[PDB]
Amino acid sequence: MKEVNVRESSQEREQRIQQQWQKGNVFQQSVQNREGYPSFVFYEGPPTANGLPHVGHALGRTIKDVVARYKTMTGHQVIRKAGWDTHGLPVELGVEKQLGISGKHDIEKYGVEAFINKCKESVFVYEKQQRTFTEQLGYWVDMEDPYITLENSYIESVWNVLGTIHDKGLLYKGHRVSPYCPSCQTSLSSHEVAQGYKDVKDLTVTVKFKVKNRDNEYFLGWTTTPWTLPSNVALAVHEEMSYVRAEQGDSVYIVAEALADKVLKGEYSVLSHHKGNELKGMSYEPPFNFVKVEKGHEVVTADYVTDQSGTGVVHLAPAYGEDDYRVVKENGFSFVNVVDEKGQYTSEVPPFQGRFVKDCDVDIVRYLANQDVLYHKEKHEHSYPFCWRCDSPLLYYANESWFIQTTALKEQFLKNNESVKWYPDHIKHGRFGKFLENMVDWNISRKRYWGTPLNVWECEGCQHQVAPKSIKELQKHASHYVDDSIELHKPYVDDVQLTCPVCSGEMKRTPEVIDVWFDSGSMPFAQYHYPFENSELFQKQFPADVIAEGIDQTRGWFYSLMAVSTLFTGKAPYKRVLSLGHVLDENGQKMSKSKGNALDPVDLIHTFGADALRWALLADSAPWNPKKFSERVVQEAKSKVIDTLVNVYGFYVLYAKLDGYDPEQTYELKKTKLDEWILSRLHSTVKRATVHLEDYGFTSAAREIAVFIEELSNWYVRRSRDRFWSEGMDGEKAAAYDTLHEVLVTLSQLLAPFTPFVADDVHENLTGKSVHLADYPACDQTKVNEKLEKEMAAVLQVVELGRSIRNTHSLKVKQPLQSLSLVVTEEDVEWKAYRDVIKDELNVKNFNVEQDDDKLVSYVLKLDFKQAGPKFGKQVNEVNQALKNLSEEKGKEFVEQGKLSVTLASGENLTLETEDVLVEKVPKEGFAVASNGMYTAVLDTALTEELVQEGVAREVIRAVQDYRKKLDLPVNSRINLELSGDEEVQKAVAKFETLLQENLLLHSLSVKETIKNGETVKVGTKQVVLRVLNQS
Ligand SMILES: CC[C@H](C)[C@H](N)C(=O)NS(=O)(=O)NC[C@H]1O[C@@H](n2cnc3c(N)ncnc32)[C@H](O)[C@@H]1O
Ligand SMILES: [Zn+2]
Ligand SMILES: [Zn+2]
Repeated sequence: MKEVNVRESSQEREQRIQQQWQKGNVFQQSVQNREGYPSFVFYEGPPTANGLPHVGHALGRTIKDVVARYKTMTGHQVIRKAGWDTHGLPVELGVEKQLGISGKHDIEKYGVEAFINKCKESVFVYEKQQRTFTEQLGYWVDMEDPYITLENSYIESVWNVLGTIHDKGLLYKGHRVSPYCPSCQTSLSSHEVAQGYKDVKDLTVTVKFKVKNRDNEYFLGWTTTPWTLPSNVALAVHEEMSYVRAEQGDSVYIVAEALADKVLKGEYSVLSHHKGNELKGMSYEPPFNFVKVEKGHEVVTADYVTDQSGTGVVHLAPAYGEDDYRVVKENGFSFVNVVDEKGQYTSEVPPFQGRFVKDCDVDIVRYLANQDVLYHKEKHEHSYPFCWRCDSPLLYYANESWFIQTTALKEQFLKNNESVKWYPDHIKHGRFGKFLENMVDWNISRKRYWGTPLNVWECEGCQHQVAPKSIKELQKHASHYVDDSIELHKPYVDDVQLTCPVCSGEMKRTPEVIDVWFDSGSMPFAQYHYPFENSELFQKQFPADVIAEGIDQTRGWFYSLMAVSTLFTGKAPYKRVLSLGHVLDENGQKMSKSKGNALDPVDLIHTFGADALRWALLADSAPWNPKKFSERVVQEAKSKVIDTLVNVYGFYVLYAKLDGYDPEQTYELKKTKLDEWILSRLHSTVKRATVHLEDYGFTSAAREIAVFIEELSNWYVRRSRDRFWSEGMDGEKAAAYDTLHEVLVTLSQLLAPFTPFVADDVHENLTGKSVHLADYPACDQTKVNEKLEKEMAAVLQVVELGRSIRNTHSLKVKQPLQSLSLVVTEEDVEWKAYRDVIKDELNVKNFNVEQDDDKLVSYVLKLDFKQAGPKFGKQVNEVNQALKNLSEEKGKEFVEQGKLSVTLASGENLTLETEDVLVEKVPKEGFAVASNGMYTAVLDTALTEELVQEGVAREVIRAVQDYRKKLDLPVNSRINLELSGDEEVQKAVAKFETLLQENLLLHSLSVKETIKNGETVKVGTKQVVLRVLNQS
């Protein structure tokens, strides 16, 4: 079974394991071997094929992989089909940059087909880069037969979904004020808008509107967007709000009563009161008269007008605000637009014609000053929407768009969300639920070229709508031949016309493509070409038991999945969501190619291994909140966890080969208490890690396993090395091999979801079988020993205290010390059974357990000046010296009694209060103390000549052993040793001759004054010459 561990880099090991997986079809087999087992349904969120993966993209892939691998080992069939997101602005803008073009006109000049072909080439390149990263990460997901949103079958399924929605009356065209990108030149959905808010500072202005058929009378109108003033059509007031005409100097101003003292400043006199109902119908003069409004420039009532802020009179521009649009339409007032598709001023506004409307703000203000209509200006700091792709400021623009009527099913939305288990829980009614509660209809139409065509044909004659669900329906309705090979993209589908079933007129397809989020949201149905194929497989693969993606999908794939599934089937498409916090750099800053702070995950995988990167991503911090990350954490994962497992595994393999241990052979076993302890810790770790994984606590399970690995290396193997080093297969050595074999097999199984490469290396070399075809190990409670674990933990605490004392007092563990005393308050731990271990680890001749420190401490008394200065006056220092002069028993007496007296030099006796004396408990001479509260270790640090000489003899023994290894001698060869050194070394060697002979297989030992051709070694601070003569 066991072959060998070799000097190989992490990359070489992982490449070898990957090749093993390829030759054996291990991923395929881990799916197929679970046929007939219960299903665990997993949906892969399709990464966008528009860029190179960064380290953040390794998080979800890792977590998904863990889940899938874990669910496979606990007896589920987990089908994993990969997907790529290939449409939309996320691809189009990058391709435009590659081509050095921008805007729809440039694309039309370039050619729609040529631009689309460029998009296809780009997405293919990025797909391959993503695929290589995914394979090197060890995330098993089928990328040889993935779903791709640009494939015809996927688009046909999307078309079927959209047509079914249209059948329900929930897909409609409407002229609405929608968020709009002036650069991308398209409307955007509400989730896209939610992804792009930034804090900005701009100007809100109060402007005078001359009342008509009056003189020196002006309405005070308010706006937060000065650039819409040329498009003014009306002024809005609340009908039940009280307004005032107030004289100020030569003029009269109309303003809300509650706001007049704020708007009017310096001097004013209120002449009359009017309700907003009365101000209705009064005409006025617009600040800009470039635009001609045939019906407008009046005052109207609107219930949303507030007296909390502004003036109570609100400028209304119907094309650039939803409320303005609704109110202007209700009163019959006319709709005017002064902005082109790029956000620039149209010809109807001459002075700024051809400039972005927002950038014209400042000039507008001065223009207002030159017409003498400005009244106030104020800075406004607020959240404003920016495009989630181009980063341009958005505009609210009247535009004809296609909507999915999500609001019609809002209740069902909420119901479906109520059935979903969210990790972390707060997303359910927080980030996600709050977005559901504020639902607006889904604007899906994009005036772009690369994407899923909106499959709605409209009759030029009577505007009847037909939405083909399939290529067959498209062919059926077409007025001309349509080949079976038709590609469902622009411009090919724009050359397909239909005959209107109503009037036989020409039906043309609406030109738009759909929002990319619809493509990804349709994957449960489109990944298997439902309902045209794989109906049984689709039924078995719906809904998902889990999905796991980043938190941004709360305004993304989580929403688009929920929306498409609710509109199409009414059902929730997933039962459970893992919403992952984004990975940041070590400073907490978001990683970007522009910033240059993005770590290359491929380089990290090459340097430290995918196992290390995954472990760092899982164990350094939880996946729910934003995660600081660094190369250092990957380094620490590799050195502390992965390397440790590899070293233990190689140790086992080497010595099992040398001693000819065969796990199939039945040996007589003499299991020690350390074997039992490590087995108990193993099965306890199995239990706790399983419990955490069942609740998707990856971090806690990883940390538990890491604790077990540290205990296995630093304590079990290190203290059991002699049993592997010894010669002859006694019961104790066989028990050691059996214990380590069980630990390695079960541990590699536990680690299989976390660190798949090294886990398979260990498991396959030890068992001949891949760990990823294995069952997750069960906890054997009969091997759990809670008492032994508790006692061993106490022993470890004592050992750490002893080491701390030795380090504080520069007493190297190679130097034996006389005693350790452990003061313990309770008989919790059977210390006797561990005496040897403790005496071994701290190198002490005696280990004594005491219930009190009476025999180990003394008391030293001093005076508290801050509490007793005035009482003793000039005698304070004399009293303090007398206190420092009392005997040990006097200090013990003060500690017991609390009352003390000091007899000063003059013979005067003085009484000391408890608060006057500062008490110090010191260790007895030669002793040093460390304490964790529960345990107090007192170490005898006093050195004798005998102790020092024993230390020198130990150093000589070690030097001789090292020299024997250096000269490559047989382990059974008895040697003639010649030793030269000063008299301290000679006396130490002579006194401990017996010990040297027990620890060295010496035929003769000669102490010589001078050694010819001898090796000079360092024994402590001394130099000693050694020489071997026979059997060298
Ligand atoms: C589910 C996929 C969506 C439909 C879409 N194609 C998309 O967002 N595609 S992506 O490639 O941009 N994102 C892939 C996954 O990585 C997450 N992610 C993106 N940026 C980070 C980051 N900085 N830190 C951690 N995770 C991050 C996404 O949420 C998605 O899960
Ligand atoms: Zn944009
Ligand atoms: Zn018609």
